[PDB]
Amino acid sequence: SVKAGSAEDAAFIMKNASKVIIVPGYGMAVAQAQHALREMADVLKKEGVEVSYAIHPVAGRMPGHMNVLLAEANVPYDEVFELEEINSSFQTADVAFVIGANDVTNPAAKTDPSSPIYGMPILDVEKAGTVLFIKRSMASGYAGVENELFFRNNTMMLFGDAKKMTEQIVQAMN
Amino acid sequence: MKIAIPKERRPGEDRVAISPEVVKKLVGLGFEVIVEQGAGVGASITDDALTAAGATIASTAAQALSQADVVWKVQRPMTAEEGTDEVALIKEGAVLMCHLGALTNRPVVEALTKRKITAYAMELMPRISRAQSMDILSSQSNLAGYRAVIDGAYEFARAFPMMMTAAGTVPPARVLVFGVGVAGLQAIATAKRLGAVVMATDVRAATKEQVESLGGKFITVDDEAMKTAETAGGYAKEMGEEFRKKQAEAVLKELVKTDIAITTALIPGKPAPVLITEEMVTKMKPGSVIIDLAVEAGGNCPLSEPGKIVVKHGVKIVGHTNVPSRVAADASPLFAKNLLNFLTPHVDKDTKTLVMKLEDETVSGTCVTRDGAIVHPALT
Amino acid sequence: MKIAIPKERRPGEDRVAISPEVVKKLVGLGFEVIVEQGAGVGASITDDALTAAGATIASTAAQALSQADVVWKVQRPMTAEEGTDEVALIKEGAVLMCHLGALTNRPVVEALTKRKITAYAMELMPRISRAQSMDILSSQSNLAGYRAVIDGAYEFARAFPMMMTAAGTVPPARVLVFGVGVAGLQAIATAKRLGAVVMATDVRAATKEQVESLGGKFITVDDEAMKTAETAGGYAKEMGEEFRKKQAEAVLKELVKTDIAITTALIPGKPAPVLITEEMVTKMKPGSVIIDLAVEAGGNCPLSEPGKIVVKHGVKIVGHTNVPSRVAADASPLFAKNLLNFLTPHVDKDTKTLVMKLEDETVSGTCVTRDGAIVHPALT
Ligand SMILES: NC(=O)c1ccc[n+]([C@@H]2O[C@H](COP(=O)([O-])OP(=O)(O)OC[C@H]3O[C@@H](n4cnc5c(N)ncnc54)[C@H](OP(=O)(O)O)[C@@H]3O)[C@@H](O)[C@H]2O)c1
Ligand SMILES: NC(=O)C1C=CCN([C@@H]2O[C@H](COP(=O)(O)OP(=O)(O)OC[C@H]3O[C@@H](n4cnc5c(N)ncnc54)[C@H](O)[C@@H]3O)[C@@H](O)[C@H]2O)C1
Ligand SMILES: NC(=O)C1C=CCN([C@@H]2O[C@H](COP(=O)(O)OP(=O)(O)OC[C@H]3O[C@@H](n4cnc5c(N)ncnc54)[C@H](O)[C@@H]3O)[C@@H](O)[C@H]2O)C1
Repeated sequence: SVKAGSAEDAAFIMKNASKVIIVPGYGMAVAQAQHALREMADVLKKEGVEVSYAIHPVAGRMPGHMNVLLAEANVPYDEVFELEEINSSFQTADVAFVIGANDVTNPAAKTDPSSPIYGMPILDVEKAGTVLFIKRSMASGYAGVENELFFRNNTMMLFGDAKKMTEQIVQAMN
Repeated sequence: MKIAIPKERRPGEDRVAISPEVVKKLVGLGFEVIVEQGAGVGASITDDALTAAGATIASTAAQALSQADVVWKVQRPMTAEEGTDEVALIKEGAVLMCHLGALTNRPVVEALTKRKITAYAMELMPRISRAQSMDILSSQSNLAGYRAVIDGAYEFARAFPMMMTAAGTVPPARVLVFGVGVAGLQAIATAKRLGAVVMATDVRAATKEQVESLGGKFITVDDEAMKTAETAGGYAKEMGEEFRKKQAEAVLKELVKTDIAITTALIPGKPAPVLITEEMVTKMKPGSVIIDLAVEAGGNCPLSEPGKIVVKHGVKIVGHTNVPSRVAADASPLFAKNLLNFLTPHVDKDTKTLVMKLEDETVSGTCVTRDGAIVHPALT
Repeated sequence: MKIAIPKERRPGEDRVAISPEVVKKLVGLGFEVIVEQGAGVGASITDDALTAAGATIASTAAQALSQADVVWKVQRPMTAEEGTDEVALIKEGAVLMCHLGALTNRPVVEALTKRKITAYAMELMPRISRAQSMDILSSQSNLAGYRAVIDGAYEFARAFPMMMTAAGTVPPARVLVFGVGVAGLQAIATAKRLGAVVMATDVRAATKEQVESLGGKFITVDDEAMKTAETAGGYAKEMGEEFRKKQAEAVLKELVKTDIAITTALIPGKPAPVLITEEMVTKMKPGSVIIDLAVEAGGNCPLSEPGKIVVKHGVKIVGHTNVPSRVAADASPLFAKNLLNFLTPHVDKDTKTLVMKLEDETVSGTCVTRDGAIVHPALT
């Protein structure tokens, strides 16, 4: 039972929010969705919404994969945060906008001893109000394991390409 | 319990396996941290900064490592077969943690075994998400990949980006990255962000998308073959002449246009694969440069020589050793963090003693010898 | 009418005053283009490339310059007193175009008078809109600005960009450029390309908008005095001692945090203004780097030495000579186009000769000697 959603659904969620923590991962890089993501960040900020980026240490397929791609899109450095700086803020975050990330958020790291990723610190996106996952399918990330966060009522799956879906969200907003 | 970090004695190596942040963490775990004087001078870490963090400064290497229940180090210790005897300075029944190069250097393992020293070869760390906090290959290759582009730009006589000026227009530098691991990927990123047109190639099928994820162009050679190229641990297999011929042919078209070729390809245990032949070097344009990060494993371009920039057929073939040491001030604290994250889960908070999880994949996969017996299956 | 480009014989000069594109245009204008053997090797322009464009390769320097009506060169010709008599090789009554260094090198100017050579000092191109395409200082300093960042990163032992890694967050290098001219703007652009946080400062008020449009952050000092600081030609003037004290204190707040300091500040005619004192570099972090592009004009830092890297107070003070020659293969084709743009308006369509017009201020501002007498308002 996955709670699937559209671009217009994700538009309402974040339009009517105070604080939004963007969680980018490998899928954003593949789609090359950086400029649409930073453009989306501008329209949120335009109507008073607090925006910040949460870069997991192993996000992507190389150290600092998200940082170089976000620098290409001209996100300010003072909006970008490491895991230890920002993890506390998920409690006060209305939305965790998870764009092309998976293993970065997976609570099998903490809750599941038998998991291969057990012991790695993760971003606590589940503690946010609504978790938005952008990804093309129900396929797993690099570690090859399921994410239980997909199957819960505070989470919405947004099935599509990360560049196209983010562009669709920006058009659904004004 | 005493932990010891010496100065790196090998030539060119300016790194150190310690930082001020990691000193106070080790002190918090209950260790007495000892460090040789001047060990962090090449990595911008003063003795006062280490003393302020809580460490003891020792006058010589022998005095730091006498006593010294754990030894943290960057490079492998110098054996007596290479003249100077570093393993002789280490205590009997002590723990050693460093890059050993164990698969290519069995004599240092045999030497470490003769003093009953428990040695963990950090380069045999499994390449999994959870081990990245404790992965010395990843943190050091990343900087080495970044360095290749800086060194390429330094040796190259044109500017990386396209420039449209009043005097006219000059084209961008054309970069080709052979081998798209951790280093290769950061080279693409650093070359791309400087404004160069970046091509790349690799044997592993996952790479193509990874190159495209940084706006680079992958050079395909035989996708029906790249399916089986990746081992269980993510490493490349030995590929065979049938593929190798087809790679050199397929890559030739771009390599004739390439200004800067950065080669990073490695195979665990084996010598590095020849990716740029001598004939290929003759066909590159004059003023071109090759950066050979695989030079210490024989080189991907085998005309390269360790510690030397050599000009051959008008192409400047670069082969610096200890490339992460060229970024020693960032490289060192990252290396120290890796060794801390490896060790921390095995420390007893109450009794202040080190008790290793022997069944842990991190520990079993990396352990080379213990109590005078070579444990790792690769060296048996 | 013959035109000749020799090889640059001065030490460290790898540029050349010609390119294959520029050869075609000269041939199009009706010139016979001669180039010395191996002249473009340092700029990666082969002999084969030049002959394909439509030029004759002379074997020696003397044979290239024997029958040449006009001579294009990069740096000033050497004299007998300097151990290589290049002035003698130029034909009598001919016309020279190069970076003559006229205001600092009279011996060569008066040596050129003796042979009645009409020399045009390209560094003295007037600062006017239409002469932007002819200006060698501007084309070359642009590449020097880029190059200052690469040398900075090459001497710096930490990475430039921000990278969140499992071994720790690698922070961005903080760059501070002094003087936002043509070189400064490219240094900002290149540093910002590599991922650095970039600060900048300048006396001219118009540069604040330029720094900000590149993602840089401007260090304001005194908006009243900065309004009057620009001359008619669009360059800085003498700010005096009282502004320097206000500037240093504002700068220091960022300079203490700065990793790479790129100083490019120049006051035409006068010596280069001292922007970073010895007392200022003591306050900087050890392991930091200073790039002094003004080193040959007295230096913006007094610790800098020409052609050397001075290590003092933990800080590398880099002061390479002839920085545009470090980017020779982009420098040369743009320097050649500067000479082409300068010369083309004076060539006759159906006379096949050169008519340098006295009414044209591009000619009068440039002309040092004409037919055995020094004519320029500076000098005489
Ligand atoms: N940083 C490093 O040094 C490095 C190197 C190697 C491996 N790793 C590992 O890789 C993982 C990184 O975590 P991560 O969260 O960044 O990546 P991840 O866990 O592998 O997840 C990436 C997600 O992006 C989606 N995706 C791929 N292409 C997309 C597209 N074009 N449009 C929309 N979505 C797309 C995928 O789902 P769909 O297929 O359904 O779209 C996938 O679930 C960790 O397990 C880490 O250990 C890291
Ligand atoms: N799980 C994680 O978070 C990981 C963090 C870092 C690295 N991780 C994986 O480790 C492995 C090994 O990476 P590494 O950077 O160590 O590779 P090497 O240094 O051994 O070699 C560099 C590249 O060289 C390639 N190679 C090797 N041989 C060749 C030939 N002959 N031609 C072309 N390319 C070749 C090979 O495929 C590699 O991509 C790779 O699958 C990575 O995705 C995983
Ligand atoms: N023909 C033309 O139109 C032009 C040819 C060349 C340059 N042109 C313009 O002049 C300015 C300055 O260019 P340039 O690179 O020639 O400057 P300099 O090489 O003389 O010196 C570099 C800078 O250094 C600054 N400077 C000089 N002194 C100082 C002090 N003391 N503090 C801070 N900054 C200082 C000064 O304002 C300059 O901008 C810039 O707007 C260019 O577009 C115009």
